Amino acid sequence: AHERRQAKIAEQIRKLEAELVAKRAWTLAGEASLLGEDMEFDHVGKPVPVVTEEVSESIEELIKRRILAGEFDEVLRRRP
Amino acid sequence: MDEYSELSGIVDPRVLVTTSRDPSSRLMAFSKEIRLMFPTAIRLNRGNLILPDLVMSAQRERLSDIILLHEHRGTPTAITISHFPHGPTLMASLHNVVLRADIPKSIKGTVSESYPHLIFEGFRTPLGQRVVKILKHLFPPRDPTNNAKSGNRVITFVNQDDCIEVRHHVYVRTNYNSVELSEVGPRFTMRPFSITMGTLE
Repeated sequence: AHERRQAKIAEQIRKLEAELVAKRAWTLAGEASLLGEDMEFDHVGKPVPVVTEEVSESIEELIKRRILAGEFDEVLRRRP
Repeated sequence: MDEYSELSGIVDPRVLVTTSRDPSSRLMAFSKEIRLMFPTAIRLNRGNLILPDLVMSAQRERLSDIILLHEHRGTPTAITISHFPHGPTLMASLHNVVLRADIPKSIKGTVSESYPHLIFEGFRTPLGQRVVKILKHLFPPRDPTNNAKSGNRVITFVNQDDCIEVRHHVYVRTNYNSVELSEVGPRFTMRPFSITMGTLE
């Protein structure tokens, strides 16, 4: 009677621990092995700012820089 | 080893783009512009399709990735990317969405669908490098020889704190030391919030 209640409590504890562990994995990987388990973050208390025209303009300058310097990040073909 | 290392650089990815059920006209327009970024992507109308039936068919046909676009009250709100056969799955929220027709100075005319270059800027953490790997492998590999000199299209991902600005441009090399960009769209901000090690059911 009192020990089936304990089963449900332990179920809640296990579920809360699983959430906590997935959040700690996210936090740790975002600091600079660390990429082997599920990770999540709840950004709840943060809005996302609008992107100013200044920022989009500097992105354009970044792109021109990369093109003229030949600095590209896609995967390159290889032989198996 | 990871989920990408065996085939990375050897095969072109085969990507499927789709939406939640009953998509708004805005979500449909966004899904076409998302599709256009990915030269080896097909787009499947969601119809009445049940997601487990969709995932199983894509698995059967040996597709490599699914991109699923979600919305709320008529606005695109999230993107789910899942790599086949067995993971990983990335989810991110969507913000500041701007379609091509609403971008000042966006190209008009046809967009050539050459294999694009990619630019990843500012992913200075293991989490950031994991996201780059997931995104990068949605695009086919390019020939390394004279790569730095060829091409005419680029998709750009710029990470600042926890958000990623995404852009899509064609360009003309007007001289050895000058380039003109023409923006294709869409614009949007992506904020990753989950990376799990498996796939969709």
